[PDB]
Amino acid sequence: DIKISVVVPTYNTELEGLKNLMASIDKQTMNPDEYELVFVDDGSTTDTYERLQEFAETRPNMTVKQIENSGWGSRPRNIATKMAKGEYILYLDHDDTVFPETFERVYNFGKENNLDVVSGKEVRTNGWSWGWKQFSENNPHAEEMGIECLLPMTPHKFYKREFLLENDITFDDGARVLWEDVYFNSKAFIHGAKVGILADYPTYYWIATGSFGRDPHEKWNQINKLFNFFKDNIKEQRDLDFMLTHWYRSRVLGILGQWLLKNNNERIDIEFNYAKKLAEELIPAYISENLDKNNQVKDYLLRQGDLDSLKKLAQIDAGITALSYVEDAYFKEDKLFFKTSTKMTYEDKEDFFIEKTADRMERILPEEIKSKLPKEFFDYSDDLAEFTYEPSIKGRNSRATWKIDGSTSNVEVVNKKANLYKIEGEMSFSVQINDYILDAADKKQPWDIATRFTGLGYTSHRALTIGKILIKTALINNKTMIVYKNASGLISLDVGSSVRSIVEDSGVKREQILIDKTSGKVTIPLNEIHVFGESLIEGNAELKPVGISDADPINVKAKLIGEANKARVEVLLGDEKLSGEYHLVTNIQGKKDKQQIKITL
Amino acid sequence: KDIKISVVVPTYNTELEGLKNLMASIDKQTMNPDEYELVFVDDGSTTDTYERLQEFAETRPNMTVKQIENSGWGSRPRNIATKMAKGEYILYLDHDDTVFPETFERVYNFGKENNLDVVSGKEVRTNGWSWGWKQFSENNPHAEEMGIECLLPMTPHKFYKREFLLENDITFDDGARVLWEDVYFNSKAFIHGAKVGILADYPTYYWIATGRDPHEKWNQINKLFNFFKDNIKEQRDLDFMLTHWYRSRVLGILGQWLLKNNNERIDIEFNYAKKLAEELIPAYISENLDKNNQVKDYLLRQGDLDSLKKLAQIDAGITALSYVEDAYFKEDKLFFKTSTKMTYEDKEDFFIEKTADRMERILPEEIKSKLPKEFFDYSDDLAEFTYEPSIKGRNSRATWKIDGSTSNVEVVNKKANLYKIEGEMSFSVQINDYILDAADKKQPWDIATRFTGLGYTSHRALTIGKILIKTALINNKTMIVYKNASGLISLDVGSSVRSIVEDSGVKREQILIDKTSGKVTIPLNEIHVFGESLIEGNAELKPVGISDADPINVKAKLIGEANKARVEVLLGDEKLSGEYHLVTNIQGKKDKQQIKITL
Ligand SMILES: Cc1cn([C@H]2C[C@H](O)[C@@H](COP(=O)(O)OP(=O)(O)O[C@H]3O[C@@H](C)[C@H](O)[C@@H](O)[C@H]3O)O2)c(=O)[nH]c1=O
Ligand SMILES: Cc1cn([C@H]2C[C@H](O)[C@@H](COP(=O)(O)OP(=O)(O)O[C@H]3O[C@@H](C)[C@H](O)[C@@H](O)[C@H]3O)O2)c(=O)[nH]c1=O
Ligand SMILES: [Cl-]
Ligand SMILES: [Mg+2]
Ligand SMILES: [Mg+2]
Ligand SMILES: [Mg+2]
Repeated sequence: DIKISVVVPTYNTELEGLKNLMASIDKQTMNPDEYELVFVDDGSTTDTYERLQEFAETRPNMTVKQIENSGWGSRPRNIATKMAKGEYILYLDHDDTVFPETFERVYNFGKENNLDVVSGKEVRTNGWSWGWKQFSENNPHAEEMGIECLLPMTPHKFYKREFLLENDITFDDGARVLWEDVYFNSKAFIHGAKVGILADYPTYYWIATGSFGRDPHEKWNQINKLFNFFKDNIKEQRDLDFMLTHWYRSRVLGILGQWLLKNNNERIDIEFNYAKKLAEELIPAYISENLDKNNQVKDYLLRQGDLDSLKKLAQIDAGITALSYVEDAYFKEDKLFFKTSTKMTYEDKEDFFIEKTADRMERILPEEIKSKLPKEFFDYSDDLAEFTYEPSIKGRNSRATWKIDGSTSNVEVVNKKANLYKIEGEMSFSVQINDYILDAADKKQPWDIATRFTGLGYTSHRALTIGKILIKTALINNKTMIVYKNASGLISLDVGSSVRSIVEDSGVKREQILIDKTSGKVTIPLNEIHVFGESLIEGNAELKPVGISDADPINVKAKLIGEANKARVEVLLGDEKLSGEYHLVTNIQGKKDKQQIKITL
Repeated sequence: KDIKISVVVPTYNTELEGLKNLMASIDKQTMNPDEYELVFVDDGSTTDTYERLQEFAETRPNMTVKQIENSGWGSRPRNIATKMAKGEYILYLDHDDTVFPETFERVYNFGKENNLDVVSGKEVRTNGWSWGWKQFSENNPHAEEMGIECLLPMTPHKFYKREFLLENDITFDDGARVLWEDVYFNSKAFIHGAKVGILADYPTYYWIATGRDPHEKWNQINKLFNFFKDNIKEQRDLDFMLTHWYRSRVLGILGQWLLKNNNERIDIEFNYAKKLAEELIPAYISENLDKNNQVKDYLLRQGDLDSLKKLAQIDAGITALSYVEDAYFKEDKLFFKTSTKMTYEDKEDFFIEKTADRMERILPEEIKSKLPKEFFDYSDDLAEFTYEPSIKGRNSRATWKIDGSTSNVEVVNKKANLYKIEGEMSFSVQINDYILDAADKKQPWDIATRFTGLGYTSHRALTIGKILIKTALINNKTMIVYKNASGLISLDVGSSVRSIVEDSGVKREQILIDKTSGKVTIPLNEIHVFGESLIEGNAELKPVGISDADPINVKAKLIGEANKARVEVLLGDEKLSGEYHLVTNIQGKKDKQQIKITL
């Protein structure tokens, strides 16, 4: 009885990525006799198929099959699905990895709620978020929210196999199309799939590694295809209007902003006319009535054919952002506290302004463009209460991103001079690092802090920064922690000495080093460090006689102790016979200090 | 004819291309060549520098070339060239520098009219936003009345009355370990009563930037301070040199220098600095200093290196970057409104803190208790802020203060008892103020701002975040203020970088083609037109459709009148029919408007 079948379409697969894929399957906590691997090679011209069979030699649950080159992964995915026999199917691409507890957590969640689709938290290499809104909390009855529950609509979810077969849900083979996973997930929801969102554990790592669509005529052929599919197949009004709104905003209106400043005039004219024709033919007017002000402006000028005004608006909007600065950062008890501030600016320089005229707060525009727009489309008066300001964290090893919960933030619209108003935010939050340590590997990792600011239609998710020097250490319940300004001026948090030495960053009270030569113990107290709870981290140290340049290191035991709000390194000389002056270098958790410690024995 | 100027150049393995540029800068001098002489002394070059100098000497009757045995530096060849010179004034020109075209005439006339022993002419350096910001601000033919400060910066690149140097036996030190020999040279000129003039309105000398032992360094520093104390007689002059050099070279290692050096060199130089302060620097000197330097003086004498290192980490990154709040052309000038604020690395605000009626430097308690209360109390310094604009010619490297600005600096309660420092400024650029040589008419100009307060000095390029491109045609000057690729404010005049047609845009539907005269008129879209302007150019035509177009060059013309600008293109002997590509080329800059016209 197989719980999970992993479908992997391969073609000229990079072997190192394939090794990492197979490794992440083997590390699954689930019993290997409870899942199967179904590999279908899509006519790889390299030696991937022979390597795939080689992997299957020592794995009885792995099936490999060769097919004539299909061109994409839709054909091999369908073939593997028909020959799969597991209760749930994960479509895993040949260059991605799975987290070690995914199979168990996803299946238990799925079986307990009789789900047809488990949308588990997906992780990407780049960016400060992925599925920020959808992966916010676990939802076993996610389909009640509508078709939005399946976003982001990647195929890297777990689908009940019997549900796919029963409604004949397959990938578009013999049809090269764009966003085939949008089609796939839409058909699943159209057929009434019971959807569950598993948000408290990263399940899939979609890795960035580095042709179809590039061409503007092919791209807008696929876009007309996607929108017609929405209009022809989605029968729920709420679901149809969400998909129309979401894809009109992101892919159609999405070229009428900064995209205009990064393309040549030939491509702009070609894609602008496609967008105007698609808006008129497929997008009802009520769709834009529920868009933000700046998108309503873009939709109005698009349907007027006013590309020149859109190009001008893009120059005006170029650079609007919200960067956060650290106002204060310190450890308290078992947590790290932050106070941050931000304000809307151009490129983190001069303030971004809105302007008050009579009883309206208006976007600042030249008179030439305001006279072409409906009065309400540049009146922000009703949107001044919709700002959000939140902190987030990202593990530099795992690439997993999380919102930091419990934050307190406020955003004010402030009159700076005359009738000009700026937008200022202040926030305070704390990090409890255990909230984000889910696999053992997470305990030794650098973490990078960011902030997410939204308002007036703009989204700015950027790394937290600070100007002044910042290095602060903590020893909290056996966790070495170092918050610091990194080389890019951004805020990082080393936990477990993955990048920095806590002894080096804390300093040493060299005049307070104690040598008990009868007990053979050298006590090295740490200078500046926040100590909470009891800690004992075992490590080692190295002694070298001063002067003897090429002397062998004398390896000895050492342990970083946190006790009664103070920290120290105890070095144990053991059975070594020592006389004279020695260089002492501590090695806690793989990081050596640079404190130039010398002791006389 | 009397020799007005002797140019003293000590050469040693001179870089050939710079030697050519040096020769050219002297040949281009507006002074008649029979009124100056070139006195070159080669310090035993291992390259063929002496051979090249003689190839110059063949075609130059006023050029003297001599080779001595290597002395290790330019001091001895300078002194030898000085005692064999015949001119009234001597300039010490290094073998890798150049002189501006009108320097000899302006300097000599200024020195001869005012009977000056030393003419300190405005010097220009490759890097930085100022040089001699204070001293080179105004012309002063009686500058020695202000004291020995009138000769700062004390480079040797001034003009000295030859007989004055010879009468007082003023020479450069040529010893085994020579450092700051120009400081001694200039100081000696002042001690012997030199009449000094500052020529500030014309760049005279380009000091070009081209491609360590702590024990020796502090030996030289002790030598320099002892020279000050033993030879300077006027107390005002002695106090100035002691203050200036104590601040810059002794206390000057007690800030950010501590973060750029290893602990061994720090301990050597700190102990040297502490001995020098104790032995040579009287206590009243530091009473003349700003609060932060009084902290440094106090902790130095206390031997408290650890507090100084911690203060350096607290101070690191303090700056004041200016943002453009408004920029526009009005009449014949370009106007700016800017804002600034003291920050750490243009991020979070720099703060001071109010306790009782004191405005205190924010410091850890451990340091505050080790310091006299007055030294971290900014209360009496909160109106000592300066905030002014400057400009730099990117080709000449010359920097100037922009005059006429209005500014205001405020100490603002941000929250609680924390106060930030905010400035605002209005100024305008009259580009005529800075065009002195013909080359200056076609040049990119870079704008900067100078902020000082609480001990800090921040002179940084003006910046803007939003896209800024504005063009103007003002009395035959094409002017484009723009956010350059580094995000800083630049002013291109004469089309040295950008095309004013491309940045102004063209009203494609107002193009007027006239077959009778063959005059294609292309009006410009957005541009500030003031006065009348007429600039010659040319255009290129290509049949739209033909692969290798084999272009047709025709004469074009950019014109401005009645607050309007247009480009008139003349095809003359026309041989054209159908759609034809047209791109203009004004002042070597061609637009990218993709103009198509069908004739
Ligand atoms: C080119 C090609 C790929 N494939 C397989 C390899 C992978 O497992 C899978 C996807 O290719 P990758 O390089 O991993 O893609 P990718 O890393 O860019 O990932 C994404 O690409 C988007 C375009 C898809 O819509 C998404 O579903 C997702 O797969 O297709 C074949 O089977 N045959 C082929 O001929
Ligand atoms: C090395 C050497 C140089 N010289 C000459 C070459 C130059 O004309 C002159 C100055 O050297 P430059 O390479 O131009 O250095 P430089 O470009 O660093 O110039 C400066 O150097 C500082 C140390 C001085 O204090 C300054 O007054 C200034 O001269 O010395 C000799 O005559 N003999 C030598 O052995
Ligand atoms: Cl530039
Ligand atoms: Mg992939
Ligand atoms: Mg030089
Ligand atoms: Mg800033």
